[PDB]
Amino acid sequence: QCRIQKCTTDFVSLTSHLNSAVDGFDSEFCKALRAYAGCTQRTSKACRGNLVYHSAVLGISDLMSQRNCS
Amino acid sequence: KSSCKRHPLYVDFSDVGWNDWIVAPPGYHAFYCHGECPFPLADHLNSTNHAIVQTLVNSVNSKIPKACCVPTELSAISMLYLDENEKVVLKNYQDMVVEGCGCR
Repeated sequence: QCRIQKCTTDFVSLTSHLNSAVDGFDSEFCKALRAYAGCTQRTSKACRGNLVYHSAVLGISDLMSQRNCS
Repeated sequence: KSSCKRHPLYVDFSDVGWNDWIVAPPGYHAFYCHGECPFPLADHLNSTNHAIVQTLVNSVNSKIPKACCVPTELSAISMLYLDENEKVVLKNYQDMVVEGCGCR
């Protein structure tokens, strides 16, 4: 069974920090992004034909570009 | 300006980066909703009482925004994807295409 909603809810929970920037949220948000990216990559086999999953992968790597992370 | 209407939108899965998991179709006509929601509301037969209350509140106080033009009638589509065995699988994906737009 695909556990993609688990990854998103956890990410939405962790990304409850506004704004500041110190700076800042760059080291905070990219940690949350990587955690999300890792969670989605772990449930990858189970989400083979899940639309919400395939949207999450393209959504994560889009946020990874601006601002630059990894 | 232009009121709440449905607008064309062809989603090419290759441009979007989904050609790797969707076997067929190559894309689909999803459409999108866009437009002003003044009195009387678009899709007024199905529109919520809240949208009716909010567009009335907006008419008295512009600080409160008008209702918003979103898909109110959607339809599903069948797509093909490959599983671990590299075998094609059919699945119906709900609320993929817009049939009608309304104010919410």
